[PDB]
Amino acid sequence: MVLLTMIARVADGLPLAASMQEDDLQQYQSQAKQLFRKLNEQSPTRCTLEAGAMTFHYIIEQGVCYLVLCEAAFPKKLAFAYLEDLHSEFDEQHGKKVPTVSRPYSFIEFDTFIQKTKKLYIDSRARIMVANIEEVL
Amino acid sequence: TDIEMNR
Amino acid sequence: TYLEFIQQNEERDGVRFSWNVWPSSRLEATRMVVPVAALFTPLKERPDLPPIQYEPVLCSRTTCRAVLNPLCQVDYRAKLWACNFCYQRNQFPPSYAGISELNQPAELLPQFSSIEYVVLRGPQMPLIFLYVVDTCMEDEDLQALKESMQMSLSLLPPTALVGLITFGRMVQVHELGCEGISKSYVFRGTKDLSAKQLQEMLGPPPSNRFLQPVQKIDMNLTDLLGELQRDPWPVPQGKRPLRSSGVALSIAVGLLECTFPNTGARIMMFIGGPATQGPGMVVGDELKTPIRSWHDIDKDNAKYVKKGTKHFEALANRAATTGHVIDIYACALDQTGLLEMKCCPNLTGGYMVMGDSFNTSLFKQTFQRVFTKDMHGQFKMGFGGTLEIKTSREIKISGAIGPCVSLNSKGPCVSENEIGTGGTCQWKICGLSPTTTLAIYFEVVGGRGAIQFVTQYQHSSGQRRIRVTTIARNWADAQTQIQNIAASFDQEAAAILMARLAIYRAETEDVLRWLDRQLIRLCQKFGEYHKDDPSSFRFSETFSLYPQFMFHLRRSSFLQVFNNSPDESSYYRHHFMRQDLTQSLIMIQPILYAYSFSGPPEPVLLDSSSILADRILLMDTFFQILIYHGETIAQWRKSGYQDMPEYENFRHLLQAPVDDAQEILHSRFPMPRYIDTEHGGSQARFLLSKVNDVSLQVFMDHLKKLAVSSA
Amino acid sequence: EGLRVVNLLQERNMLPSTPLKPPVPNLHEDIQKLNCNPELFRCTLTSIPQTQALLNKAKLPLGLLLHPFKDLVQLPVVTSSTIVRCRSCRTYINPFVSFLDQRRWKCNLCYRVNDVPEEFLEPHRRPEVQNATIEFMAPSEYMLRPPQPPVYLFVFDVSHNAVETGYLNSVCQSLLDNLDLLPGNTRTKIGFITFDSTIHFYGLQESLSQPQMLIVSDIEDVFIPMPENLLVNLNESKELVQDLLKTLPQMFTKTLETQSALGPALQAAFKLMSPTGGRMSVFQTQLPTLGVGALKPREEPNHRSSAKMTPSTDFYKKLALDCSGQQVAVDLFLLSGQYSDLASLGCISRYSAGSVYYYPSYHHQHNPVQVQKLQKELQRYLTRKIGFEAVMRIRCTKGLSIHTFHGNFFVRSTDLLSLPNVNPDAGYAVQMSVEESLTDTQLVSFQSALLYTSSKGERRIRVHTLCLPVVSTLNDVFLGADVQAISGLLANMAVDRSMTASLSDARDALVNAVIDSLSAYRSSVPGLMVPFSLRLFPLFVLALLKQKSFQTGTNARLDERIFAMCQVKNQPLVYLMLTTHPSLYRVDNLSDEGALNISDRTIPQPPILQLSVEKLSRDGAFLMDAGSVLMLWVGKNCTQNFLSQVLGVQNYASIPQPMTDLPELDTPESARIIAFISWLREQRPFFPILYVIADESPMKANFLQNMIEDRTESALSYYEFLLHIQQQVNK
Ligand SMILES: [Zn+2]
Ligand SMILES: [Zn+2]
Repeated sequence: MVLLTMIARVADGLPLAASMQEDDLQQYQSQAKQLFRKLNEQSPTRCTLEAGAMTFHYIIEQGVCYLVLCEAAFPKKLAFAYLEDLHSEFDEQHGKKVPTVSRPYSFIEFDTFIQKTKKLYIDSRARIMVANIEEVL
Repeated sequence: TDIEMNR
Repeated sequence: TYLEFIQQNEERDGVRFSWNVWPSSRLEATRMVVPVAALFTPLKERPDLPPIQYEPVLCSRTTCRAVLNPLCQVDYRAKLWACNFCYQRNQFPPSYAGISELNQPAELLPQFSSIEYVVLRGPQMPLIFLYVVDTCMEDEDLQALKESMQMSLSLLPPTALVGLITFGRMVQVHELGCEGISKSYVFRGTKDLSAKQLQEMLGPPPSNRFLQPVQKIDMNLTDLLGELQRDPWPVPQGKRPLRSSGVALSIAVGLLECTFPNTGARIMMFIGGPATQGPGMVVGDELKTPIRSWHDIDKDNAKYVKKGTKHFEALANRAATTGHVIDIYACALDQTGLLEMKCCPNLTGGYMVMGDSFNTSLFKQTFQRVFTKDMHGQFKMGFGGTLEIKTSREIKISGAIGPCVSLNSKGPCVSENEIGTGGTCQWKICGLSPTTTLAIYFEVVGGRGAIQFVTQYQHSSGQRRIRVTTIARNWADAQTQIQNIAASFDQEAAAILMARLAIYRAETEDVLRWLDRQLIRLCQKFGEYHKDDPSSFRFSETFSLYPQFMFHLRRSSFLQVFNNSPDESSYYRHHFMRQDLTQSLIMIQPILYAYSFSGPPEPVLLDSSSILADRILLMDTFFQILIYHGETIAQWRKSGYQDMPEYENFRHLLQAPVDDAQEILHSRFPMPRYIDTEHGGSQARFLLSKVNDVSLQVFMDHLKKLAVSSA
Repeated sequence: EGLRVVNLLQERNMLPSTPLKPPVPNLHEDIQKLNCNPELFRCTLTSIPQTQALLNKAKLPLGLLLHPFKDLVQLPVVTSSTIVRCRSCRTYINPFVSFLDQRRWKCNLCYRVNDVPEEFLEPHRRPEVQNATIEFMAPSEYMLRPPQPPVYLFVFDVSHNAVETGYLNSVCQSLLDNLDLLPGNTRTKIGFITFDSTIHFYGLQESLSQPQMLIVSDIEDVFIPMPENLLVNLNESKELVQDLLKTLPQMFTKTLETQSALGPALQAAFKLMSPTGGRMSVFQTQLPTLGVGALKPREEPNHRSSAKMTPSTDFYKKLALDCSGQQVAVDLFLLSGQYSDLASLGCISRYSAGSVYYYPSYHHQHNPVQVQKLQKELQRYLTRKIGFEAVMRIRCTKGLSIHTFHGNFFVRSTDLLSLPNVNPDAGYAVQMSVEESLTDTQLVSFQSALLYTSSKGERRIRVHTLCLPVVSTLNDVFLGADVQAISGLLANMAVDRSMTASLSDARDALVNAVIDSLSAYRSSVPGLMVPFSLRLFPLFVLALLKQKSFQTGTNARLDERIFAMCQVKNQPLVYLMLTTHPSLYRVDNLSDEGALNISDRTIPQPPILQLSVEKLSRDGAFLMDAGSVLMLWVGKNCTQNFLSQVLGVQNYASIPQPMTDLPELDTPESARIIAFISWLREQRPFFPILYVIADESPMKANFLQNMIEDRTESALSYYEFLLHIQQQVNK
């Protein structure tokens, strides 16, 4: 029930936007990047992977993948609500330019919304499919 | 494996 | 009349003894079934007695030093007086030179047994109020709490100093009115601090950057309280918030301890949940696990209780020694940790308020009553009370029970058998009101025995005052000893003093077994009966209600802790160890009034038999006011002959109990929880559980059998 | 030109009247023309010795000086769908590669041949090979994490003394004035921390009436007091931060705090940034004396104490290494009027790729000079470009090896220079040696690469490549010697010799380099003879020996010396030279042989004068360009024309004591002088303050400490130095 959010273009796995705060990231970051590579026009549009103490929750819309990591104990119900929120915002904001960019993180500035939206889900005072990530990878 | 290398 | 006597004496001297005639022989004193005790109310209110602005006039004898009183033998011709305690002859102070028979000192008249003096010589110290606010709660509960505190601030005196500490995960000591910025000192609520530490870490009328006069800070403080926001720290799923209750409180005590030691100060802590990050920790942040219940405590399944308890007990002793009062105001659905913190308000004369939410009339109203004033717009609270008792040589003190602490003093008045807080002649009472009622246990080691209660304290006005009460009771006539004594029994007072002891041994652990052996020992010594014949037993009108009082007390929520939460039990006992006689009685045996067309409201036995269908009941469980509607009357309410102008009669009946419930539902400090129920209602349980081994009938029969048998 | 030998004992006027220019490598025409700009990358020996033996014989240090992130006019930015790099040594496809199979390229660093991908197509016409300096857009695998946002954390000391200096006002004033100019997009985060005996955090929430000063007093157990509003979003909280900047100055006026807990404060600063990294600006005014990091006072030397430097504690070094690992760089601002042990404090900047700024005896009323200087240094500081979470590497052709690095940074595994922050004003140096004879090759190359995150969240790689010829003759090595570059590289070396041994040793090693090189020269050819390229070698070294960094007999104080060494270690070659040997011009009589080409401006070009008091004149006015400042000395018997037409005064007597700058009068003389000064200032991006204050009796004539050619009670004169060198050269 913590953080790690990445938004990437499905086709090439091109990173579009992310957000992380520590005070490790290294491992789960690679796996996440692994997933993006693997994901394609045939992959499931909504999925939840099991990676031990952690649990990935992603959704795919308009050739873009919205990923999020967190402690398994975290509500899978909330995880996807969080992604949908991000999607609509992103799609509405950059949905049409997404397929033309070529630089990584061309939307780093989406950083802001991601984090303001993030707190609205990591604090009880505000209120598919499953597979062990290990497999896919 | 340092960063600015790639090998 | 023995009754008019008991009454007039409680009114004049705010005292009520278990016996008004005392054993004059070592043989009868030791065979006293119920100890010679008194329910003492040091600051009871009355007919506007005239305050004495001249020094009290003490006896001249190092050890004695009793205050001149009506019992003293005076001699207007030789300007001399004899102390009735040590017999020492005394010369009058120069200001007493004009002394005369036709205009003599007030303290000598019998109307002025119980009198108050004022000492003026040192500049008065301003009162000190320190708010210690929890911020780990819902917005509506917090907003309510802020409005409650902003109100209390407008009621304070201009010269009073104020301080603010807020907490959640961290602890913030606010430096008041630092202009344009508003700063505070943050401390981890994860480790404790002494006072010497705090002091070093933090740096005409006195004050601090942390404790400023109201008149000069009220607006800034009123604004800060208004902007207070919930603990910034987020609370993860299935988690409790991290609340550093124990450290916040230790920081409040420390702050005052190193700034204004030995002076009236009020540490008012507002809680919205249990301490989850000790010192003082009461539970863990895993919602999965529940807060200890009494069952949990008995099956050794409460790892925090003892350790947390120890933490607030040290704090309680720290503050009580310095002369500071600690109030705990807890509101929340789940428990708060009152069981572990109780000593703080208990040792000091602090208040303990418990509710569901700060956003309720229950809490709001109870909170402002705290600042209730008298005919002079002055708070009904005293600080730093020092109680000292003078007794005839034939009398000794076993101990006291109630809000107070021993000053561990030694003298020939101290008895060997120590009860409650005893083995002393002086007790501190950091906080007191016109209601505080102590229990003093004595032991007997012409006639007339004497006792003088000397109480010195800081008045709300800031004045130093000395209340003095000198009572006297007849030594039992040897040629009738037991008969004279049995006539002087105050069954009510004895019930409460005995009840006081049982609760004391329980909260300091069978107790019911002791209560019974004495009830039985009382029946055999003062009752009437033919041995081995139950139907023969009877009690004078002087003792007949004692067994019944005993019945209700042994089934009461004070000794039958289960079916109640540990916090609720601590709350109940709290108020029962401070209350005066009459209130105490009601707590133990709730009163019950009935209302029906056939006659005006009338009291009725607390028996199931009293529950009729065409009758409305009013039950007063000191803590709660409950109105019950018999089955019949519930329908008439349901099929409401509401707007039937025809039944103006049915309207008077329905509101009769309601009106009566308004009145009392105010004068009472801890505002009682109001309950409007009826036959069928789920809340009727409270009534059904107070009413009725089992029943009084059976209880009594077993008592008579045991009474007429072996002694 | 000239391959001529010179006799330093007879000329004695070697110094040219025009600015010195960096040597031109002896390379073919087509190659030299693509070579990297010399203001950016450069070598001590433009002619690389073929063997370590040859190098040793010449007794000259072999190394490179660089200014990698220097502001440029035009920068070629390739957005290549792929970075072309040798598959072995990973060198960047550069202009000095050997194109053969026109579909295969020979790496000029490890010789391996690579394949030019069907994306690089006339592949030789590609930008990557037509430019020695170029910036690439880094693909996803050139970043360990999403581009960090720009994060600025200002940590101010607020002690009684700090308050008395009154610097907080200007700092805050400059910040307000430049809030909108701070590099960065909407992601920019800004924060603030003050401290005395305690650490003062400042929360900023739009919901609250005013900023919260959250104070932690537990000095041995620091911690962040809040999680959300300490590092706020500048864009969204602009207003909120502006009030604070207007509030802070007025906050400590009556303070009685005397002790400063810089250690704990910095540790707190560290924890607050640890999560994102960024730039921490620290303003300290006195010796730290509270908490961890505490430093003992030291007694200042004097002109009497001998040459009998290093940090008294490692706390600040350890802390920097930690900042570095979290992509945190620390810039130090010391405005102390008393010893503060900068020798220990500096460490917080050296190892975190920060930089230290020193304002001796700074005072808002008393020291007008330090006040304007800080202002202009903050102006540049706050508005220059910045790169985040960066690393740099210098690659050199096989055979050549770098063995020592100089400058503020942290060396990971050899040549993985860690640079939490990278600024456009930092300079670096490197020392190499020939590990493998260059017999095979005739040309060697050097390539440095700067990998960083821009203020706009973009990973970039700026690359520079330098190509040089190889020679196997002592004579050829001397012909290519870059006298200034050697001066610079020797200073860095000398500084370390100081820390590593003593100031004496450092001073000897310096004199030995001149002696040994010239001696070696002579044993390979009556008076002191040297090749043309080294005619200024003894001059610049002497200059180096009289600088506040190495001078001895002077009355210089500890912090000043160390600050001077800090500059040698972090400053680009040119500023090192302007400082050690300031350019001196006569200016009360400028004319027209100048750059009167600049459309409507003339701009006199007065000749450069040698740093001797013999070149002065009590009838004139002399300006000295020392890079960071410009001092205008006026003669006692100066002409009336210059007094009223230039200074605006009627007589020498009334030339205002401290004079912070020249007035702009409606006079041709003023226009000529203002023109010259303004041109000098345009030749750099760090506005140098000027002050005429150098009167013949302002007791501020510290204009003279620069006439490095004259003799002092405790220093040889230029001529004596030559005499001493010659005595050794042919002993
Ligand atoms: Zn006496
Ligand atoms: Zn190569």
